[PDB]
Amino acid sequence: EMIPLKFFAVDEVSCQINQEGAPKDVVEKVLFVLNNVTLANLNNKVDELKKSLTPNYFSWFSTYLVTQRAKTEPNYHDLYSKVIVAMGSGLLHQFMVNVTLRQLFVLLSTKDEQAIDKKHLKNLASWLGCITLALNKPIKHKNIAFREMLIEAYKENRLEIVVPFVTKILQRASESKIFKPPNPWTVGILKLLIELNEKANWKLSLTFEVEVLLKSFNLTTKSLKPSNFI
Repeated sequence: EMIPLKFFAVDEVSCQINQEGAPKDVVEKVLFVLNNVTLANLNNKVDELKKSLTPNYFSWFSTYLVTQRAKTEPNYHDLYSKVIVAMGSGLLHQFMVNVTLRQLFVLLSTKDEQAIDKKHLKNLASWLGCITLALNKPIKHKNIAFREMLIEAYKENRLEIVVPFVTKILQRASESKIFKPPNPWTVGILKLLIELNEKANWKLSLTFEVEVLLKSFNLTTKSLKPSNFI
């Protein structure tokens, strides 16, 4: 059972290259790379990956990496993001973001909050930030309207789902370059989170998530003024 998400939308990937499932020998080679890649051997490993993972397998690889690895292996987010960067394909990156958005959509749209694995949610949110904001690439307003999503979640009593999704994404702006405060978009979201902290009468763990986020930017609650949307 699902609920509508007014302020979250997934677009289709534009692609002229026919997509196929990877054959057993390609899967074997790809898994070998993923299981043995380190910061030290990254460049050579990506060279090896390119010989096997041709563009007709980009959708397969994105679905695989996001659903089988990124969703459950937060310690490898930085490394996997570096692999995607090294591959040098905009199309691959688009598929990676697309699958991530679709997976996030399913979780955020699940009506029963007890049926949402909170760690999977936080992992996918952090991963999204890793392959967008942390690479100085935006998350488009047409896909996620963050301020509207937060205000709607307040109205619909969904902050326990939406807040950690927002904070785990936004923390990835902390070393960005483009998206660190005083970036007004980033700061705007922080100001609304501070307002909600004051007004929502929410669970302690949400206060914790906001505190952790502010700290990542070397900011405190006292350093910002709350918005007044609520």
